[PDB]
Amino acid sequence: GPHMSYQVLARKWRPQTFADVVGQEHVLTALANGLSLGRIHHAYLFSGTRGVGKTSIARLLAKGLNCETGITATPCGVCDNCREIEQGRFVDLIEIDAASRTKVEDTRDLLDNVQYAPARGRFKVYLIDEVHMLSRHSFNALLKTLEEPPEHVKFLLATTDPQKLPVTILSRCLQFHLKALDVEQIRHQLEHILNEEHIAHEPRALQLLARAAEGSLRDALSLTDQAIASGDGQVSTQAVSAMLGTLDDDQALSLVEAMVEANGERVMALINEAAARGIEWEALLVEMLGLLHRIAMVQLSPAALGNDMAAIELRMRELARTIPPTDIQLYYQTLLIGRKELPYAPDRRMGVEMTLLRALAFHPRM
Amino acid sequence: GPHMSYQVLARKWRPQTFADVVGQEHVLTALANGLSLGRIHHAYLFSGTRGVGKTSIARLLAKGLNCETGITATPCGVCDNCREIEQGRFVDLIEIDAASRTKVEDTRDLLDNVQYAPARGRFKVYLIDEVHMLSRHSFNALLKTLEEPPEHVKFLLATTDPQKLPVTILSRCLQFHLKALDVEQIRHQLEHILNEEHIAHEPRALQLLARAAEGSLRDALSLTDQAIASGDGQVSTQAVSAMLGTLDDDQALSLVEAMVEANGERVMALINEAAARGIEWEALLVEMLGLLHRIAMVQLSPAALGNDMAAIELRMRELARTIPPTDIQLYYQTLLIGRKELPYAPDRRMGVEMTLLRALAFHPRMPLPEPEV
Amino acid sequence: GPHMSYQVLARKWRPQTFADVVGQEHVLTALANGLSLGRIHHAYLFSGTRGVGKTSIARLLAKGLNCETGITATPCGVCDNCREIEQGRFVDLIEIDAASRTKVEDTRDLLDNVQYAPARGRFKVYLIDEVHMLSRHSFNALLKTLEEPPEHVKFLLATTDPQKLPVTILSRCLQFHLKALDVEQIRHQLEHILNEEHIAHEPRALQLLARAAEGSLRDALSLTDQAIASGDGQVSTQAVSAMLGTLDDDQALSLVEAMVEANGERVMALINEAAARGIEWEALLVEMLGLLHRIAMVQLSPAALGNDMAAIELRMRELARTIPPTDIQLYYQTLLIGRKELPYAPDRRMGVEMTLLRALAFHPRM
Amino acid sequence: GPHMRWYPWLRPDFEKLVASYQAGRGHHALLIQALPGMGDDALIYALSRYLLCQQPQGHKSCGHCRGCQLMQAGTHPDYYTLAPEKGKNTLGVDAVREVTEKLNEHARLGGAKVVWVTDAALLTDAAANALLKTLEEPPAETWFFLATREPERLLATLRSRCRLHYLAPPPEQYAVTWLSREVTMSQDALLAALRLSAGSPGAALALFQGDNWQARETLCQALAYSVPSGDWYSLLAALNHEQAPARLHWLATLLMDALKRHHGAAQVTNVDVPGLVAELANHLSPSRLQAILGDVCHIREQLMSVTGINRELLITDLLLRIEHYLQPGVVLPVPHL
Amino acid sequence: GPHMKFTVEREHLLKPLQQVSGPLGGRPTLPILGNLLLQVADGTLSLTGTDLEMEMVARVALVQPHEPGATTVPARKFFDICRGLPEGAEIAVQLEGERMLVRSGRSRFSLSTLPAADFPNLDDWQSEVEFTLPQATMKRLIEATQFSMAHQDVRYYLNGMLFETEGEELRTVATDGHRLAVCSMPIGQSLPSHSVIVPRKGVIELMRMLDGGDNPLRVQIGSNNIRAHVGDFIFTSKLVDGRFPDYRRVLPKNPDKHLEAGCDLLKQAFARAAILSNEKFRGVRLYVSENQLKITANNPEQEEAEEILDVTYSGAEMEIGFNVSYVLDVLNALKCENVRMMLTDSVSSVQIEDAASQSAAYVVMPMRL
DNA sequence: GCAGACACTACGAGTACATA
DNA sequence: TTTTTTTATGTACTCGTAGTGTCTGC
Ligand SMILES: Nc1ncnc2c1ncn2[C@@H]1O[C@H](COP(=O)(O)OP(=O)(O)O)[C@@H](O)[C@H]1O
Ligand SMILES: Nc1ncnc2c1ncn2[C@@H]1O[C@H](COP(=O)(O)OP(=O)(O)O)[C@@H](O)[C@H]1O
Ligand SMILES: Nc1ncnc2c1ncn2[C@@H]1O[C@H](COP(=O)(O)OP(=O)(O)O)[C@@H](O)[C@H]1O
Ligand code: BEF
Ligand code: BEF
Ligand code: BEF
Ligand SMILES: [Mg+2]
Ligand SMILES: [Mg+2]
Ligand SMILES: [Zn+2]
Ligand SMILES: [Zn+2]
Ligand SMILES: [Zn+2]
Ligand SMILES: [Zn+2]
Repeated sequence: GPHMSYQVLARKWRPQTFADVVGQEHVLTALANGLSLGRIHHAYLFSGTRGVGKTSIARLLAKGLNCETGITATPCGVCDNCREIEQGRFVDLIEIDAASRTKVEDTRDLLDNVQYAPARGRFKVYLIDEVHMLSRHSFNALLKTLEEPPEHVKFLLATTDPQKLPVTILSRCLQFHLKALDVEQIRHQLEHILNEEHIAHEPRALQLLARAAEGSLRDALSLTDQAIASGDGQVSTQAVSAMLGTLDDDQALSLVEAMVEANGERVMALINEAAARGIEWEALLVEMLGLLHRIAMVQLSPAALGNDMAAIELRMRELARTIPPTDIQLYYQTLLIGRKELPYAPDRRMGVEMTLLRALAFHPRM
Repeated sequence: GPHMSYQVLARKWRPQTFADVVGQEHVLTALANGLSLGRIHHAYLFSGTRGVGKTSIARLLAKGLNCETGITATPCGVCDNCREIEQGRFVDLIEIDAASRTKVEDTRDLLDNVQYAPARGRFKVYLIDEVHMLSRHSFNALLKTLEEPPEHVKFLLATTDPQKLPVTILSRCLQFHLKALDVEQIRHQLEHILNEEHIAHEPRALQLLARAAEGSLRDALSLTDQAIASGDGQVSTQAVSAMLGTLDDDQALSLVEAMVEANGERVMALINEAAARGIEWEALLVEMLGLLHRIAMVQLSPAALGNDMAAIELRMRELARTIPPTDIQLYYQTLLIGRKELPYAPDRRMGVEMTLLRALAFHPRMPLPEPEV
Repeated sequence: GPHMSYQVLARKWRPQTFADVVGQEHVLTALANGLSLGRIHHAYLFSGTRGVGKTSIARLLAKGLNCETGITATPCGVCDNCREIEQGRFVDLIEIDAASRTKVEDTRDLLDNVQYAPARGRFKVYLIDEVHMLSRHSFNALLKTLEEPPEHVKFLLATTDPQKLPVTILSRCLQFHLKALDVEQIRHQLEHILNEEHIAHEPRALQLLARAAEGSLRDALSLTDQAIASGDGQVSTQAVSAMLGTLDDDQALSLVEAMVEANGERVMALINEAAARGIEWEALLVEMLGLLHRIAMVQLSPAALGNDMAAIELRMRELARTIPPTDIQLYYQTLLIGRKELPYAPDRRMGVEMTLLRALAFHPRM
Repeated sequence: GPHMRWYPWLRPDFEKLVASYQAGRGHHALLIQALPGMGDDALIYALSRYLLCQQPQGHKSCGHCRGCQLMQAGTHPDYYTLAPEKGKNTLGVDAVREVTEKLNEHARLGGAKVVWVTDAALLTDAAANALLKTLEEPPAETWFFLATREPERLLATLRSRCRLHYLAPPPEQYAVTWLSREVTMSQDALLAALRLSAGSPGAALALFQGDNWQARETLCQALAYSVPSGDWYSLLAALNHEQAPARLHWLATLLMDALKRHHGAAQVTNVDVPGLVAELANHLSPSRLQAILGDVCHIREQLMSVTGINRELLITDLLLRIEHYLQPGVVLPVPHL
Repeated sequence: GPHMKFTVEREHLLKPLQQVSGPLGGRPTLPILGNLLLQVADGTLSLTGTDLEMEMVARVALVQPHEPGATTVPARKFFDICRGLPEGAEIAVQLEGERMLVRSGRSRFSLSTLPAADFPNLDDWQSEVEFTLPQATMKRLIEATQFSMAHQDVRYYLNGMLFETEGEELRTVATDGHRLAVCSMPIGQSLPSHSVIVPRKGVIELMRMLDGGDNPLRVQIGSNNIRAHVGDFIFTSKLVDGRFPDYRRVLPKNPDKHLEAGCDLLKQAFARAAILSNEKFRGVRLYVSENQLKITANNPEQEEAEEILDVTYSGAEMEIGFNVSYVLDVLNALKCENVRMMLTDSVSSVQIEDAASQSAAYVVMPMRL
């Protein structure tokens, strides 16, 4: 049994070689140059937003550090050490789920055993995951070890929130900022993996997944698995559109034109109709934000408009022809605040109603 | 140079002589004069921000007090005690990681063995690092020992936030606050280190590293190591600028100039250029806010620009000569609100663009005209 | 060790007769009258501010009680036991650091040593330092011993925090509370030691040392030793001022002084000095808000100033009397808004500086 | 007592979800975005019944194997539940840590393992972080189930590692038909309850079953008394209870409908009570109505979020501030960016 | 029908009942958890106690004609109701509704019960491997490597023993990343190759269960749990899901430097040197020269200890520093006459084994200061 | 032995304090 | 003349109990 439970894409498609890593070119180049030149450090801190790949990058660094080929920038992936660390049975590599072993007793017990020799590999790599969840005493216990560790031990911290670490911990480590993946990178990676697994898909669906993933490969991959489960083995545009939440109709522009006209009757009728269609309120607010942004953008510079969708942008030119920029700016700010406070509402529909009523109250007479 | 296995820039270049410290003059002079005059207090606490030299200065004092020759402020590099303490595992110095010995059951064991005579040297130097981590009972145990210690025991207390110490502990010992380093000192130290290691460097990259170090030398030196890694073993302006994830002003100065001139087309063009470079959009707002804050600095007082911004100084002054303070207040507030609202924007580029649009549209001197009526 | 100057002023200048303790007349006279007139209690508990003389006065009581020339306030200092108490150790004076012996397994042995007759002196004297750290069971044992104390033993407990002691221990102990030394007494003493130590000095430096002492004479002596260190065996005004400026931590109060004074350069210099020390900026804003709230409360009523802010009482009183309430409310509003906007700033330093610049724009100088 | 009360609107989804597990390609972590009391617990329970069954058939458990018997009895070595401790509305990190440490050992019955959290929105930050990695890469044959009011309310890191299933509430006509079958009361009140429960039939049914309907009627009467006179303080007698957030939400919905009536919206959340909403619309100006609505919802959010807050002080201050807002010539709050 | 006729004698069950009780109901985790199951089968009464992790069953022989079935009762109540009866007692247990009535002469007591369907229990399962182990063999196997278990370490797979069966050999491997112990013994039975990771608690409970060479032990290992039958007692503990590391790649491959010495002399010397060793860093530095072993140690107080041993050494002069506790433990476990040590490099691990028998092996990983 | 005695070490509980 | 306190997690400390190593006259 080759770990059947790995059928989940997020567990099967994690890279095993530096070349397999998508994006993050700066940190990859820095790691490769450090390994090749011999400029090896003892405390790496990969910090970035969630689902970007710092755990996988750290595991690849550990693979490169503990390979029998030597201190190589590209792990072989077939040596005994590489196979063992893939299996997770490698003694010399210690993965600490710091969000669970956050107590200081465990940290002190671990640090009292740093002097001993590694079993097989050259280095005794410490993969401390979710460092920010350690207790303050646990942080302060790490200072002396991180400053001057023995030559056979290396700490590979990996946090999703670097600012919560004490400055004394950030000071001893090489901070690698894992840049959030762009839309194109996510789309290309999703296409590559789906074509590898022979799964039906449409480029538009992949574009929607990449845009709605909010700059994360793990989010995009989880959404892809959700779409696969929903659509019976195919990533179809209609299924992923109904799943993620899309506005194929022009009800967003109608809502904007009703609100900017201070037509509460039309605004509430459109809200009722959209709710009757099971609209996703957050995606709706995002669409209004985009429409208002394009309206202001074309108000500043003529043309340079929603030429992509000519139909609505004509009426958008009318809107930009009438509405003063200050009203557009305040409408956008109020919609954004409503999106921010949408979770803090008894109901999403009620939150959208709050946002639109606040927008109406600015110019209720006109 | 030798650079045996390149044993980290931070660890390799630790100070070894009182003339090698990068300029904590207010504590260096006091320690040298106390050692010269024989006024060797039995307890003193080093405090200050991260990576300034508290532990290094403590090791230097142990060097000076354990030297085979007379007690001097200039320890020799040939002395057996000095060599041992440089390599560690010294007989007299007792490295005590207080964070690993917070429990009073260990401080009592420490106190039980204080009276035994040192094997070598003169003063059994107790170097307690991260003193603020000790438990309350540990501090109270340390109290009477610090008040009247044995004549051959010196206490070397170091921490980062002395205010967490009990006040009587602060009373029993001297206090040395190590100020954060200035930018020029950091730059000179980085130049020295890179020259001694024979690595190509440029003035702008080193100035950027010093600015990003935020006054702590260990941060500067780790950042220099990471920049060496980022380049092909060479420190350059492009490499450091890419690594720090920021733009070298200028571009942001053009951004703010197009903002204050109500040149929305130029604002959009520069945003497109930044997108082509692919810089962090929050970095754009942060740098623009920083430049507006520096212009406010210049507005308050003319002597508010350092050499770091000298490359644009003549330009920057002209900004403070034309923008009324209330207009810069409005600009800073609008950009700050935009940064507040950026994470909830439909897209980060969308949020930055809308922030710039709001900043230029609310411009009092050149507002965006109402379209028709 | 080498050369007599190694003796720390906090140790060498330990008072040896009741005429040497300074500023504690309300306890010295009571002890002298009790010893002379025969009035005596089972136990005497000392308390007060750090470095005021509790342990020194307790040692003086131990000297006085155990001199063969009669129980008297003033010991001769010539005979065997008077010197043995100070130089070397005296058998019948039992000095116990309660912090080192908190567990009941040591106080049990101590009270097993109370039934034995004293060797040299008439009164078996116990001096227990830091009695507020004994364990609860140790406190029970000590109370059991104090319930029926033999006539040949008298206890002496010295502590800094009297509130932690059991009420049943306070009930049987005649507590002597020592007030913090006045600035004039500290200055006169420092001048006395400096003149008698052949150390040059200047009166303004002595006044600065006394003010910075915070009332504890040990703090004054330590700062004196550091001032001698900072320089060449000379207490110069410039060296003392520089050292205090290096060690000063009242950035917030001097900063609000400069802000209300509308001195922008002073505010910027103070921000620079706070940055040099690595002062937490959010903590600085919180402390400033607290100071503004307290000064407003002072304006409402002079009773708002308690003993907690005796060090900065005069400055806050004078800055309350000279400043109208409206400026206080405007500054509080500006600083609160600035703290609200501080996290969303390019960095904490520029954010707090920008808040201060916003505050300075109100009612500026020519 | 309350148990696996299966609901018809779960039928299309359940048959789907089990399919994702029938092929063996299902995600180990399934976060259910379902409104409270709508049926997420029953669906998760049935899914776990299918998963832990040694000899299952089709889309239901056999009910004969020892796993089914142990599951029915409420004790099972391979069925862990993470629920708030009795008397405390939070899920400590200690329970999550104990469960995660137990997951290391094999399943006792030789089958799979199930870890079901009753409500992921009640996770403490420490507990959710302790569950992060366990969610990411669980051992062989390990299944996680999470339920939430709002997925975005969860931690931004935990929600990333989970396939998210959304349970769509039934259309309003279907829901009103179902509740009319379940409860024999007026159509207006039933529709008002469904709209109050955000369209979730289960929450409206629970509202009618409990005393919450009587409390809502009393609050409506108190509002009717207080609107013309401004005696909003009396509302405290109806507002202060262990279920204060629900009554604050009812007041917020009433203000919603008053603003709608001023704007003339065709449909309203409170259709059963037209007199009170008309009185609120005519007596109170929309400008002050918006401020009162915002303050009421802010107080509701504060009361829900921070645990240990005192209901008496918050509700009393809200009522006093509302009364102050009623008086003319008083500045009104503005939403903060 | 409520038959449940239990007819047993008290003294023949008090020791089994105390055995199966063990960690009896004291945990309020589950009401059913704090209970013991009585079952009748094969002419014997099975007493089952389980806390969802460890299961213990006593098979006590019956006396009189019985009535098959099963029901669970409060464990503490049953333990206390038969521990005070004078000497022997004719325990007659009967079912009445949801009640057990226990009678013996003029002594009638009641215990409210629960049906056996609710009690979690393991039925028959296909064993992956089966062992017929002499008690001495397993006792030596566990004893010589029990000290090498990881005590609550981050690596969860190290929290126990690896029972690896290969051919007609059974091996136990225990390590924590600093020490390692391997003990292999023959069985004379063709057994399929398999690997088992039994947790710390399971092996400790198993170790304090077997005694007396008169009752051979029967071990049944499946894919999810391990069961041990000692006489009439049955123990069951779940397995660890992890994968134990390849120990044959942990032992040094080319131990060029050979040392042989007396076990007693080495043990005495190491204890003597450890007298003055560091309190929490009990590590000695050992120099090997031609037929000479110099062991040295010190403390922060600098109370150095030094001793010289006359050994049979083959190799070059060498320095290596290792902790004393692991080596004292290995030497104590190796109740032998000659200890053979294998050394490769001043940075490599040290092997320790019996010089007169190739049945055990130990690895000590040195200290790199 | 040996088991008691004694030594010693670990765990729990009850209490106190810190932090956000 | 009887009335008032928020949580969740962690870190020490001090004490009795509780279980076990070991070893000395028993
Ligand atoms: N740079 C990358 N290259 C390839 N896959 C990636 C990358 N980053 C993330 N992934 C995908 O995301 C999944 C989780 O990645 P992970 O490294 O755990 O992110 P994190 O930094 O948030 O812990 C991986 O299994 C892999 O499929
Ligand atoms: N004043 C200084 N002079 C020279 N190097 C310094 C100085 N301060 C810090 N460093 C560098 O930082 C490294 C560690 O400094 P350290 O003294 O540990 O800072 P900390 O005060 O945080 O413990 C040193 O090895 C040295 O290279
Ligand atoms: N009233 C005083 N008179 C003279 N010296 C004092 C006085 N108070 C404190 N000191 C100085 O401080 C040193 C320590 O004083 P001590 O009485 O131990 O303070 P504490 O109250 O904290 O125990 C003494 O040696 C003495 O030099
Ligand atoms: F989610 Be990752 F470990 F930052
Ligand atoms: F990093 Be230092 F010792 F504060
Ligand atoms: F400094 Be005192 F003896 F508390
Ligand atoms: Mg990770
Ligand atoms: Mg240090
Ligand atoms: Zn390899
Ligand atoms: Zn020297
Ligand atoms: Zn005398
Ligand atoms: Zn079944």
